[PDB]
Amino acid sequence: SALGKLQDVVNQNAQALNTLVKQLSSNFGAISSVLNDILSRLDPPEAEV
Amino acid sequence: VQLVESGGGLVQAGGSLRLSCAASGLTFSKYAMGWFRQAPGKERKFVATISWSGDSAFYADSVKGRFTISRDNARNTVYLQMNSLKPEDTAVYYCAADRGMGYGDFMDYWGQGTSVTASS
Amino acid sequence: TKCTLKSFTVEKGIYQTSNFRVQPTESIVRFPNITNLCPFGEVFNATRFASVYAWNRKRISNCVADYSVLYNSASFSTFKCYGVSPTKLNDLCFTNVYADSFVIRGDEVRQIAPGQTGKIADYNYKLPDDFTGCVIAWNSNNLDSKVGGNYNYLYRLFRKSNLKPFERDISTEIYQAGSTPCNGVEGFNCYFPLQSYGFQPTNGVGYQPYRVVVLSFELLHAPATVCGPKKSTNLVKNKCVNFNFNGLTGTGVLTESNKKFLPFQQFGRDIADTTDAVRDPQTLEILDITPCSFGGVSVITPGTNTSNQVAVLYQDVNCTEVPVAIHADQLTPTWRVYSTGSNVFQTRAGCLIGAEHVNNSYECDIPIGAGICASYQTSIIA
Amino acid sequence: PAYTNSFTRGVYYPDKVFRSSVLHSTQDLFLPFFSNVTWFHFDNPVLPFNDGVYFASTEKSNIIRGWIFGTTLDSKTQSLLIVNNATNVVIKVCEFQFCNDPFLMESEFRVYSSANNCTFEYVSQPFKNLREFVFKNIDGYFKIYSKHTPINLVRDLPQGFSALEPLVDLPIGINITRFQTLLALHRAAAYYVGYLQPRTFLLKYNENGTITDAVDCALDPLSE
Ligand SMILES: *[C@@H]1O[C@H](CO)[C@@H](O[C@@H]2O[C@H](CO)[C@@H](O)[C@H](O)[C@H]2NC(C)=O)[C@H](O)[C@H]1NC(C)=O
Ligand SMILES: *[C@@H]1O[C@H](CO)[C@@H](O)[C@H](O)[C@H]1NC(C)=O
Ligand SMILES: *[C@@H]1O[C@H](CO)[C@@H](O)[C@H](O)[C@H]1NC(C)=O
Ligand SMILES: *[C@@H]1O[C@H](CO)[C@@H](O)[C@H](O)[C@H]1NC(C)=O
Ligand SMILES: *[C@@H]1O[C@H](CO)[C@@H](O)[C@H](O)[C@H]1NC(C)=O
Ligand SMILES: *[C@@H]1O[C@H](CO)[C@@H](O)[C@H](O)[C@H]1NC(C)=O
Ligand SMILES: *[C@@H]1O[C@H](CO)[C@@H](O)[C@H](O)[C@H]1NC(C)=O
Ligand SMILES: *[C@@H]1O[C@H](CO)[C@@H](O)[C@H](O)[C@H]1NC(C)=O
Ligand SMILES: *[C@@H]1O[C@H](CO)[C@@H](O)[C@H](O)[C@H]1NC(C)=O
Repeated sequence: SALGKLQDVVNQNAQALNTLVKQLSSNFGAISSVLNDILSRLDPPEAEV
Repeated sequence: VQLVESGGGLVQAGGSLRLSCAASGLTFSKYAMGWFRQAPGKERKFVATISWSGDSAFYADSVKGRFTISRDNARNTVYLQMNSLKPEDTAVYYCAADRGMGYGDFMDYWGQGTSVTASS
Repeated sequence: TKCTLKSFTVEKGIYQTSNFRVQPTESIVRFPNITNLCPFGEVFNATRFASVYAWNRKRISNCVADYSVLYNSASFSTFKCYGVSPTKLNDLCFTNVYADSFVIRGDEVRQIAPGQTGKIADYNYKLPDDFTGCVIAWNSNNLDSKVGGNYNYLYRLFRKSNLKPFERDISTEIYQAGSTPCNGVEGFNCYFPLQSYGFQPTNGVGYQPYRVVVLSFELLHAPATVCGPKKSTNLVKNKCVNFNFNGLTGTGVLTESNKKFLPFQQFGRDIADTTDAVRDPQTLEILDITPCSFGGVSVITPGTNTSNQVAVLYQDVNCTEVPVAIHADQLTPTWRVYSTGSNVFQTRAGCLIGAEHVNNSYECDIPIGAGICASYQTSIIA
Repeated sequence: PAYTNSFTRGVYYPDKVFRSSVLHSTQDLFLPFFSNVTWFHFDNPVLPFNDGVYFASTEKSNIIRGWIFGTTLDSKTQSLLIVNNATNVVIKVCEFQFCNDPFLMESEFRVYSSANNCTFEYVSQPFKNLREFVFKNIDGYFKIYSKHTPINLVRDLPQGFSALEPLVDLPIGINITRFQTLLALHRAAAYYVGYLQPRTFLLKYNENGTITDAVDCALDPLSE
């Protein structure tokens, strides 16, 4: 654990960045989290919602 | 009831034609339509079909490669592109409508007939 | 650079002006080796189809039944796909893929339609309102017409109540119309309902039977079984392409793989759950997926008051596809001199255009990165 | 009836994704670690389905031949059936009726009631190996997972870890509440039954995408 102070920062950054990418797979209330499914299975007047 | 045709086999050389029909007697967006042909040696042979909405269509065996159909939901008119004419296609074509569509011996109204003469 | 700084003079330095991204070309599609081939062929190529009194709601499930052969079958007259346009039948099916057939008499084919009663739509077969499926009537004289008439398909010409839509009505008892009872021995009010289609060669096309089959498509909470086939192109490699395998879609570059799936996985993910490998449904081969190249573009300038030359850095990109990365053939002839030339240098930071490499070493003037700097010596050097 | 322990058995691949040298946490219907499961071993009672079923068996002779599934198990409503005939597997969903005691040099077919109103069929090809199966039924689909393993032990479920690879899904699209086993009679078996419920697991994928270990996130505080 000698170089813990140098390790911690690395770890922190990595995990924060990881938490960003995973956040890209959440609905937030929509019907799907993948954009082409909304663009395909729905109509322009209401897909925008 | 007022089913009219157009065109005319005036081919000074190799060329095509268009049949412009119109059901100016009844409603145009309720009855599915078909164009038929009369060779001098044959009967009112089926050529092309088209739906009530102008989408469902499937040509006959003889004309599924070159002879294009189209009809309009409004405007009461309808067209058939008679592209790359053939002498066997020198015929009296009848635009006509019915409840169904496609090679019906009986139909609601037949056209006035266009005697297109694909010449050489 | 002048437009992004909103100035008419720029100081010596390195500025970032825009991004860039390679664009897809082919948009390929791959789907499984369909080869499932419903046995509709006989119920297209048999000699005696169902009977209007005994037209079974035959449940044919779990296979592909192509209809393109129907569209180009060169026999149809009143082929009509209600609900969905026939041209878009093979692409998309519906659940409840039940199937029906008969060789009907064609004098009332136009009576067989949704929302239209009549005689055949009354005693023989009725279409429910808003029909979702295909009723297909075509010419079948040459086979179902024997000498003196093919009396092989009788028909119930009498029924107590108008048929419920989609009801195969089979019965032996005779029509009731009066009050005086038939004594089994046929009387004056017996009225044998199962009359016989006169299907003679003497009949015309309408009088002769149009064969009508019914691909009915309902909506029940049961999995769909039979649908039309799917087309699929061939596959390209080592090109930024759009792709859609059997269900999942994306854009990227597909390359040969070194990993090894188990015999039942289809694709593969990594940490953070991004798909990065796939198996082609028709060859059982694993392909790696890589994003199409993207990055930023920066401009190195020695200051407006000093000179008027520039150099361009495309960050972390192999220094070959720059004229395709930016749409160089669309830009002005003055941009085009900065997408290729004699001075092309590959650094750990990217692709550098417009400056010449030198073996000498000086103090850093403009930082490019990874130990590389650039400056002006009258020409830009790196 | 002479229960026994479940030493970390009954783990199956939850989907068709490939993963390499990773730990992945999932939530699904599983068999909890260290439970007591009924042990029949001559035995053929009615047992409820309850959201899914684990099933192990070890037998030298081929006594166990298949299974019966359904809701009412009579002429009224549709049922489902799997049978092995030593060369082929018959799977049917026909409308049978009840049999107070179905069972099978060979005398067999004593299970048969009648076969009116069929709606699907999937004839296919098929101290002894412990044979393990997992049955689920959801979204109109019926899913089966299985595994076979050499065994050297008596009367006991072996310890250790091994995963249940899928082998079939069926678009049966029916409902189901209880089931039966099928044994061939010819004048030594083993017959375990457990149950599944919605519990969260953590799974380990090695360098080749094989599940080699798991932990149950509700067995212990240390597991939590
Ligand atoms: C998909 O169908 C094609 C059509 O034949 C199969 O292609 C052949 O596959 C064999 C191996 O099974 C090769 O030896 C041949 O050279 C292939 N020929 C052609 C023209 O493709 C293919 O194997 C099938 N794939 C699957 C997964 O069933
Ligand atoms: C029926 O058979 C004929 C000739 O045997 C063939 O041309 C036709 O394509 C077959 N029907 C279908 C639907 O393929
Ligand atoms: C331009 O200005 C910069 C700093 O403002 C200076 O260093 C440079 O020498 C000037 N060039 C000329 C040609 O005067
Ligand atoms: C850059 O592209 C060239 C052209 O094929 C290739 O030979 C070289 O290996 C590539 N290098 C890198 C670092 O991408
Ligand atoms: C610079 O160094 C390279 C690397 O060996 C060499 O090929 C070249 O001749 C040297 N001189 C010049 C002027 O580039
Ligand atoms: C073992 O089985 C007995 C029998 O009912 C039960 O009481 C007990 O809870 C089981 N053990 C565990 C750990 O569930
Ligand atoms: C046969 O099974 C179908 C499928 O559910 C059902 O609709 C029908 O009523 C059944 N008929 C008989 C006679 O069991
Ligand atoms: C099965 O039966 C239950 C009640 O007995 C019913 O609620 C459910 O909808 C049925 N499911 C199917 C698929 O028939
Ligand atoms: C993975 O597979 C390779 C060969 O396919 C094998 O050499 C290696 O031992 C395997 N890894 C494990 C952990 O079994």
